[PDB]
Amino acid sequence: QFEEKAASYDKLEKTKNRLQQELDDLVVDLDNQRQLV
Amino acid sequence: QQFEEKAASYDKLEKTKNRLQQELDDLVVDLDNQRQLV
Amino acid sequence: EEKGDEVTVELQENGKKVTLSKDDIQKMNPPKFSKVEDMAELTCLNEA
Repeated sequence: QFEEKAASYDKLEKTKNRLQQELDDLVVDLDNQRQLV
Repeated sequence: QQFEEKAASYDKLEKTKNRLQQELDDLVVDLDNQRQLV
Repeated sequence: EEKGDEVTVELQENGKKVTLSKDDIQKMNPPKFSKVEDMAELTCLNEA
């Protein structure tokens, strides 16, 4: 109950880190789109 | 006390937003499949 | 305005301020798609 707040936060930062990972790999994919153009 | 369980309901709404985030993950893996097509 | 969990937004028709939480909002798509045939290609899939 109160203990699951910590796990909920930790998974929230894990999702955020995967969010910046998604952003940077998407920018890399945009560069790949430019080179394939 | 129990109001933090409503904060947990807010966290579960943000977890549905997280589910939208894995929808964006499906988006980016679809673009990965597209670059494999390239 | 970026602050807290909410954003004061601007109405594109009125230019007036409205405050709404960042976690209760839905976005759109670029104009490169219009008049789709199936909603599968809705890459930013949301009900709106």
